[PDB]
Amino acid sequence: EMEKEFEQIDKSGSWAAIYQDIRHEASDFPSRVAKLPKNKNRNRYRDVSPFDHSRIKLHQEDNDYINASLIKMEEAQRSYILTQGPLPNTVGHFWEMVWEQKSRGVVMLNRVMEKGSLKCAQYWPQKEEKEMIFEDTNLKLTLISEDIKSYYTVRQLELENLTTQETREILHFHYTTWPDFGVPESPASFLNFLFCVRESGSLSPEHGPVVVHCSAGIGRSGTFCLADTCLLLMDKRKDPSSVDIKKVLLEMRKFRMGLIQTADQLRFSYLAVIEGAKFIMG
Repeated sequence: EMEKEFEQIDKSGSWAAIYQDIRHEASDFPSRVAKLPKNKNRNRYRDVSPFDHSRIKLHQEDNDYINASLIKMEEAQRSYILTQGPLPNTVGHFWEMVWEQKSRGVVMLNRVMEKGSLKCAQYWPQKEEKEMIFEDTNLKLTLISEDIKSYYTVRQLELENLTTQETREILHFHYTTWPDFGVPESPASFLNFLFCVRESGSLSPEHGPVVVHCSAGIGRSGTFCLADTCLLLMDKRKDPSSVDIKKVLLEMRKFRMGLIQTADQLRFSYLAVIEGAKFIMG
């Protein structure tokens, strides 16, 4: 069981100790490509790089690099692309990746501005009539519709490969209310967000992996995937309580470093899964 296991840590306060064991056990893989100098402006944080083994490659010949990782959860049969909030110079790459990976959903867990600084570029159009052209990657992005809700917004976008004139509907699931500090108090809205992404079919294998990012693409991003996978595994397994969220996180950290940036985020993932497991079964 993992809910009793929750109190066990809450009462001992030892979330730090747990989370640090995760950091200590977490896999360590080369990120050669990320650290190459030409890609230095393709990274938002020096300390957040995709492993070479799991990194998304852009179908460019020059520089296939984007700071994005395929998290492939075999047991849960879920894939996610975790990426950083795009940079001014990588917005085109981000959409190229979306396109090339046949993603349906983009999940954004941060605001463009947080704590008075730009956490990522404004990489989607904010008004229907002001489409975005990404000339480097020959993509056109159009806001089609936007459903703004209390804790998150869902945007229908139209991504058009200008080279081939195919267009796809991309959903942009934008969680707008993660607090500037720490983590939400209840996971209720994060789960509604997750279930919203789920209900869209953006997590389903008929599509490319969902693209999820926050600023680094590991903190809140990790929390999103970890909760989704954990919940999906609880539905899939004969014994739901057997789902060990540390074990899941560690599996996910084989694909991208840093997933879950703090013990408070770890705690919240527990909360999210614990509370999420409840909701599924009614």
